[PDB]
Parts: sequence; structure tokens; C-alpha cells
Amino acid sequence: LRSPPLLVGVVSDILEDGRVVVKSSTGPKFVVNTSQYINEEELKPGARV
Amino acid sequence: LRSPPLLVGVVSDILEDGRVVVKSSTGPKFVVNTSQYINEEELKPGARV
Amino acid sequence: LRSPPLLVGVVSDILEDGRVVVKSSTGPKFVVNTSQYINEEELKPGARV
Amino acid sequence: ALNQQTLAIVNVLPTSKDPMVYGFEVEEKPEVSYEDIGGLDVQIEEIRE
Amino acid sequence: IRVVGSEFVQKYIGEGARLVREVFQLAKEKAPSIIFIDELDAIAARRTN
Amino acid sequence: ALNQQTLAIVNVLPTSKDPMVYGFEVEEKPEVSYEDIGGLDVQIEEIREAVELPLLKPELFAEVGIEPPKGVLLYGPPGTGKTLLAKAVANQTRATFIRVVGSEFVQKYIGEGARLVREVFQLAKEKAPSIIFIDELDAIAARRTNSDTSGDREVQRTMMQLLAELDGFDPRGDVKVIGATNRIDILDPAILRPGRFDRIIEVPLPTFEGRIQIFKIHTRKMKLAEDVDFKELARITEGASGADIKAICTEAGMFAIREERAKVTMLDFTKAIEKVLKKTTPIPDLKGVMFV
Amino acid sequence: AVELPLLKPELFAEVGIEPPKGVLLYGPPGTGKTLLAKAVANQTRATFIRVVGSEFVQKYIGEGARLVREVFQLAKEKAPSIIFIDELDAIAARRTNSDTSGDREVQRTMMQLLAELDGFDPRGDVKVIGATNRIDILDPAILRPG
Amino acid sequence: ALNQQTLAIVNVLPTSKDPMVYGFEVEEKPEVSYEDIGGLDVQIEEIRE
Amino acid sequence: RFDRIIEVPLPTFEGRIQIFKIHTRKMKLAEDVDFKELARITEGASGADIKAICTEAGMFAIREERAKVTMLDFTKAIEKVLKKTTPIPDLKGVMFV
Amino acid sequence: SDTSGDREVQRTMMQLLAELDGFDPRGDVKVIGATNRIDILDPAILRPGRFDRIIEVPLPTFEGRIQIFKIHTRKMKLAEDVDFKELARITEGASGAD
Ligand SMILES: Nc1ncnc2c1ncn2[C@@H]1O[C@H](COP(=O)(O)OP(=O)(O)OP(=O)(O)O)[C@@H](O)[C@H]1O
Ligand SMILES: Nc1ncnc2c1ncn2[C@@H]1O[C@H](COP(=O)(O)OP(=O)(O)OP(=O)(O)O)[C@@H](O)[C@H]1O
Ligand SMILES: [Mg+2]
Ligand SMILES: [Mg+2]
Ligand SMILES: [Mg+2]
Repeated sequence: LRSPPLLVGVVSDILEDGRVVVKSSTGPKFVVNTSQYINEEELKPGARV
Repeated sequence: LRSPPLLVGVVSDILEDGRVVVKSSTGPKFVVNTSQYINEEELKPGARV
Repeated sequence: LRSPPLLVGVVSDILEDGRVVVKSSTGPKFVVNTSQYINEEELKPGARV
Repeated sequence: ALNQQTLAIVNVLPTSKDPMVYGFEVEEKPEVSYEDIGGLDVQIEEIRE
Repeated sequence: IRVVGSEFVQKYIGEGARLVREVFQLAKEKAPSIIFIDELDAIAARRTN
Repeated sequence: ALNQQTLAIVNVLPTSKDPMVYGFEVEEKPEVSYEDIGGLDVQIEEIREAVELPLLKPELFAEVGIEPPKGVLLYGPPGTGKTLLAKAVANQTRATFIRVVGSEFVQKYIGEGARLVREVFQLAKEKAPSIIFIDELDAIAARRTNSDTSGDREVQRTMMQLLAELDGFDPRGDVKVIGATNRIDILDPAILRPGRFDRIIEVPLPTFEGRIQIFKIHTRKMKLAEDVDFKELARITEGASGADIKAICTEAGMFAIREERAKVTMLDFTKAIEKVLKKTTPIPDLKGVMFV
Repeated sequence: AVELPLLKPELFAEVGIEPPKGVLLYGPPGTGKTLLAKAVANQTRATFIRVVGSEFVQKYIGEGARLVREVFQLAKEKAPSIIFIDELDAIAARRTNSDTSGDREVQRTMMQLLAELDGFDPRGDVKVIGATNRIDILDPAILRPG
Repeated sequence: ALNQQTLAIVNVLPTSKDPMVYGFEVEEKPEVSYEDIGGLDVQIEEIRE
Repeated sequence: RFDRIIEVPLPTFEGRIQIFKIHTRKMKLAEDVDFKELARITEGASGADIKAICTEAGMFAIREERAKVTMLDFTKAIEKVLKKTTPIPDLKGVMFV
Repeated sequence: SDTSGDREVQRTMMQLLAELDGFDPRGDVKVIGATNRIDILDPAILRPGRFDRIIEVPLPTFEGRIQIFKIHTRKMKLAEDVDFKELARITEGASGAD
């Protein structure tokens, strides 16, 4: 899954439910979880993903 | 109701090959083909098709 | 092959790596092959294809 | 509302959802009244005519 | 519908005329309607000779 | 949260911490009060009564009978300090100061964007007392065409969203809306609508008494030897703004370094004014030959 | 004005004054506003940021802002540093009225620029050195020193 | 150049684009050319220099 | 930004004469075209004036069904071009010569 | 300069001067230009090299009016007491549309 092709976005917002609001460069935002070893503590808005 | 939708565009250019170019309201240009009851005699200045 | 649907492109330039740079009307730019029916006499920057 | 499959008007929704005014300032049924006018007493009566 | 007199005229004109046409049209769609026209001094002046 | 493949509403609710605007307050109060600002002095009263008071109490204003302002605009020649005054509001409210630019509201695509305008006012309402300062506006106070097509539509949508909102959360103080504009002749109604505003405060270029106070506060941080007549300098620098009066301080001090003085002197202010004044309008010459 | 507080903040501190926030250069064209700017760049030695004041304003609204916001943020990190913006007459030109989606974009990008310079937002030690072709074609914010 | 569907770098294309109708016309030949070298002779000497 | 600033004004006395040679050469022989005489009549005219005169000399040629340009064609064509372009005024001063 | 209806109307004139001849050849044009008055025309259009023959179109002469008349009469059905000569005398100082 970490294999290409991958779409670049940035974190918009952090929400109270384990998920981060992600605004992709294409357009639309998505509410999706991080990974296990990627945390919301590590992530920050403006953090490129 | 089950009969299809029809994408509106405006005739971009007249080509002398039996094709006609139509700029689609989607954004792109596509080169399209006439029927046996729409002829060049049904094309005028400001042709919405 | 030649039959509809057809897509508007414009030759942005010719590359010597044996590809041609074409700007699609759609968006994506792509480097693409030519055949024996196409001449490089035909090809110039800005040639509709 | 159009059916996304093949596009056809399948539900007529209420007009403009919901109507919008412009030409600012716009005051439909102004909060100022004719008992809000005093001292300009006989002028109330003339504009009513 | 309130039109101010500071929305009237420019030093080459058309936008001043356009918003007058607009509220008249809109008044026509929305009748009963009262078009307030303050303040005649920037679109009404005596004819300099 | 919507199912992008079932088309049923999954979850609800603005949770809104909300990062996209979070960094925009609180500012932990600026270092600039009314004490750190010179005399105006009557227009000082005007801001405190227009802004701070209804904010703690739409109740006392209601009891009275009166209506608090719809919005407050600060207006004047640049360097009086309009955002400087706003820092002062920020220091005496003891609160929230939402920092965002009106340049970021007009954007090139859609419900970035629109949502952002509504976000700035939701944010004010929960963090309250507040106090939204946005910031020197001319661009939410543009003119429409219907339409020159990329610019206008955006500016027209965000203008309606702006004015409607401020009207409707202030019949009465709850969120004070503050702002500024630098030039108000260059614009076509939006904020120059009197149904949307009603308190325009003229921020004047400083009174004869005002100049002295400004000079004073500036030397406070600096070091001096007592010989400096602050009152005299103010006489010369009539027709200037408050910021110029700082530049003259700073420039007097740069001269002091060139003389090898680590305090500032009356000699240094006379020289600093002389630089500024001279560049306007001529000062030396002539004695003749024939005028003797 | 610039090399003295970069290399040595001290003198200004001893007196109790503040350095410059910028320097305005004007004059007649050909007087060496840009030659002197390539000169000073060898001598600052502090990260010379070169942007051109005519690369600003697009068909996009807000995109101009994006660009000013990004140079000032980069300058804070690099500070002391020089932001030399070649044209104050393309993002800082003088108005008459809003007209509409061209002229108006000029004051939109200019509004972004004020703001960052030191309107509310800390500078570090930047030091925007401007330059313009004509003497007057400047906004009153920029004409006023400060 | 990138891969068809996996997207991955396979080639390099020249650094700098796009020469269309911005400088590909390198015409310097007749009939507007040095047909007249008999000017207006002095100005011509200056360009040559 | 340039350095070599070139004013290119109306052709000099000698300058016009040179221009006529190049054009008259393309249009064959003419043993009666005095290039110098042409200049005297045309005193102070652009490079493109001289070329329109040349076009029209060819036209007067074929209206007389000639196969080459002679002096009379140039006279007719110079006469047409200069008349339109833009005629000599006739007030020199009554207080000056 | 500094207008917008009489500065930008010039920056599309300047593209034209300039594809007719210019660095841009020729072709087979031969541009037939037409204007009502030349009192609001730039001198660059007016000079030759492009617009080689500057052809004024006059007001039709006596014989001129007669020719015009009969073109118009030809489409009508007429009487044989119709004498053009007299009519062209009265209508001296007139264009063809009149
Ligand atoms: N009354 C004063 N007391 C102290 N400092 C002052 C005073 N007036 C001006 N200044 C100084 O001048 C600068 C303030 O003017 P500045 O040009 O930043 O702001 P503004 O009036 O909000 O203008 P703009 O219209 O450019 O946004 C600050 O450095 C401030 O310290
Ligand atoms: N004091 C100087 N002494 C020597 N030559 C100089 C000096 N200042 C400038 N020049 C010369 O003038 C040239 C052109 O001016 P320069 O490049 O300094 O532009 P500028 O004043 O910023 O102009 P523009 O208005 O065109 O943006 C330089 O390339 C250099 O040759
Ligand atoms: Mg300000
Ligand atoms: Mg320069
Ligand atoms: Mg040319």
C-alpha cells in the first residue's frame, strides 16, 4: 500500500475521533485515519502527506 | 427518462473531412462526426449543438 | 483507431528522444510515438493534431 | 435534481433554494413603519395618497 | 430596494447605469416593489451651458 | 462525514478546534496599550466607549435604551496607528484578538473559502470576549460588474457573507467587530453602507498636545540627558503623523552614535527634524551682496 | 542603514533606539538601484532573497498573497536576511478606484505585504529593501516612513 | 518522463520549455532583409558595430 | 539598458537616391531614369514612399502596354504619390520671405 | 497615455501594423481598408508600404449621378418622360446613397 502511486496532500485539521482532515492537492477533503506508527501527535497542519 | 443525456457544446471550427470540432461545456475539445440528417446546411454562426 | 471518439491536441514541441510533446485539450501533457503516415515535415510547434 | 446515471430531471426541487435578493440594501417589508414617523405628520398622509 | 447616490456615475460611465437597470428589472419580478432613489445630485444636475 | 459510496450521512457535528484558524488567536495580549500610545485624546474615549463597553454588557446599553454599534471602522492617514489602536483594544479587553488578513478570504476556489468566512465568526463567538480585527479593507469593498468573471464572483459572495454576519450578531454587543481602512475614497459601498455600520472613527494626525506625548513615550525607552524640550519639537513637527515622530527619535539616536553619545540630546532632535522637514520644502539661503 | 545593525545591533541598543525596518530607494532610472542591490548582496552575507515585484498578481485571486506570505516566513527563519523586492509599482502602485479584477489585485497583494512587514507580525530583522522606477507611483502607507 | 500507470521516472526531457510562437521563427532571409543596405547608411554602420 | 540609441529619420539627399537604384534594377532597364532627378523631386520621403512609387511605375508601364520602365512612368508615379502626401502649403509669411 | 478607451484601443492597433507586413511576410494580402474619415486615424496606417494606393472616393459628378440613377431606375419600371439630366443638375453636391 505504501508502494506508488501515492497522492500528495496536507493535513487541514485534527479532529477528536482518531482522524485527521486531509485536503489533497487535486481537490476534495477526506476524513481518514493516520497509520499505526504515524500519529496525530507527529502530524500537524501543513504536514505533507 | 432513461433516454440519455446530451452534452452541449458550441462548434469550435468546420473541417473539410466530414468532421466538425466542438468545444464541450465539460472544458475539453473533442473532434466529432456528423449524422445523416445534420449536415453542414444545419450549421450556422453561433451553433449550439 | 481513427473512428470517434477523438480528442484535441496541440503539438507543444517535438523531442528528439523520439517522442512528441503534445498538450491535450483535456489537461495531461504526454510524450508519444509517431508512425509512417506522419511526417516530421508536417510537425512544427503549435501544430494541431 | 438530475439522476446521475443518465441525466434526467427526476425530482423538481424548490426554486433557487431559497430565493436571493440583491441591489443592496434590500429590506422586504421594512422594520420602519408609518407609526414610527412623528413631527412630519401631514407628510405621512400625502405619500399615502 | 435602496440605491445610494454614491453608486451612481463614474468618470466614464456604464456601471452607474447598470445597477439602475438591475433594480428596476428586479422590482418588476418582485412587485409590489418600491424603488428608493436617494439622492438626486450625482445623477441629476442642471445642464452646464 | 459522508459515505462517498453509499450516500448516507455517517457522522455529524462541527468539532472545530480548528487548526485552519487556531493559530490566529490568542495573541497573549500585545505590548502596546493606550499608555504606550500618545494623545489624540478625544478619539481615545471614542474607541473605549464604542468597543470595550458593549462587549461586557449589552445589558447596561439595553437598560439605557441605546443600540451598540454595528461595526466600528478606524480611518486616517497611515502612521497614526490604527492597528496600533487595535493592539490597545486587545490590552484592555484582556482577551481574544483574531489575526487573519482580508487578502486570504478572497481565494480562487470554492468553499475553501466560503467556509473560512463563516469559521472566523464561529471562532469569535466561542472564544468571546472578542474582537476580530481584519485589517485594512478595500477588497471586500471592491465593485462588482456581473461580471469580469474570475475576480468578481468570489468578491461578491464573500461581501454578502461578511455584512450579513456582522449585522446579525450585533444588534447588540456580543462580538465586537473592529477593522480599519487606510483610504476610503477608492471604494464603492460595502463598508460605506450605513445600514452595516454607523461608527466611523476619524483617527487624526496628532494634535499639538498629542505630538508631545508621542515624543515623550519614545524617549522613555531611550536614554537622554535632560535638556530635551519635548514641547518645542512638537511645534516644528505639526502636520506630521505619529510614526514620523518615532522615526525622528530613531534618527536622532543614529546621529548620536555618529557624535559618540549613548544618550540623546536636544541637538540630536533639532538635527533629526531638520532632515525630515528639509526634504519637503527648502530651508538655507540667501544673504547677499544685495539682501544685506 | 543596513550593514551597520546586521553586523552590529549593539550601537542602536546602547542608545535605546531601534534599527530600520527597510530602506526605500528611488530616483531617476539608471541611478543604480539594482546594481547597488547586487553590490550590497556580496556584503550583507546573510541570505539575500531575490524576488521580483512583477512576478506577483496572476489571474488567480489569493495566489499573489500566498507568494508574499511565503518570502516573509522564509526570511524570519533565515534572519537576519534581505528581502529585496525589485518593483514597488506593481504590488504597491497608486490607486484611483477599484477596477476590478486587475488594478484591484494590486491592492490585494499589497494588503498581504503590509501585515507581514511589521504591522502585527514579528520581523526578526527584516529589512525589506524596496526600489521603484518613478518617485511618485507609491501608496501613502509606503510613502509614510515606517 | 514518468511511467504510464505506476508513475515512475524513466527518462529526462530537456530543462526549458516552451518554444512555440515565442522564438521558433528564426527568419532572417529575403525579401525583407538586406535588400536595402543602401539606406540611410550611417545608422546601419552603428547596428553592425 | 540599450546604450546604442539609434534615431532613424527621413532619408538624406544621397540616401533616397541609393534606394531607387535597388528597386529600378529589379524592374529591368531604363536608360533615362536619372536617380538624382528623382531625389530632387522627392526631397524628404521615407523608405516605403520610394517603394510605393516603384510599384506604381510598373502599373503605368502596363497601362501603356510597355515591357520595361522608362522615365515617363516614374514621373507619373512620383506625381501620384507626392500629391497625396501631404500637399506643400502656400503661406510662407507676409512678414517673412 | 493614461486612458483606457484611447490607450488600450491602441495596443490592438499595434498588433495589426505588424502581421500585415512586418517581420511576418506578405502572403497574398493586399488589405483593403475602409474608413469614413481619416481625421481619427493614426499616420502609421496612412503612409504607404502597406496601403500603397491611398484612394479617395469622391461625390459622383454630373454624368456620375446619371449612371447611378439608371442603375436604380433599371430595377424600377419607368415612364419615358423621365429626363435624368435635369435631376442630376438639381442634386449637385450629393453622394450615391442619396
Ligand atoms: N501614537 C504613537 N505612539 C507610539 N508609536 C507610534 C505612535 N504612532 C505611530 N507609532 C509607531 O509607528 C508605527 C505604527 O504605524 P504603522 O505604519 O505600522 O501603522 P497603521 O496606522 O496601522 O497603518 P497602515 O495603514 O500602513 O496599515 C509603529 O512602529 C509605532 O510604534
Ligand atoms: N553609479 C554607477 N556607476 C556605474 N554604472 C552604473 C552605476 N549605477 C548603475 N550603473 C549602470 O547602469 C546600468 C543600468 O541601471 P541599473 O541596472 O543599475 O538599473 P535600475 O536603476 O534599477 O533600472 P530600471 O528602471 O530599468 O529597473 C548598470 O547595468 C550599470 O551599467
Ligand atoms: Mg495598519
Ligand atoms: Mg531597476
Ligand atoms: Mg514594423
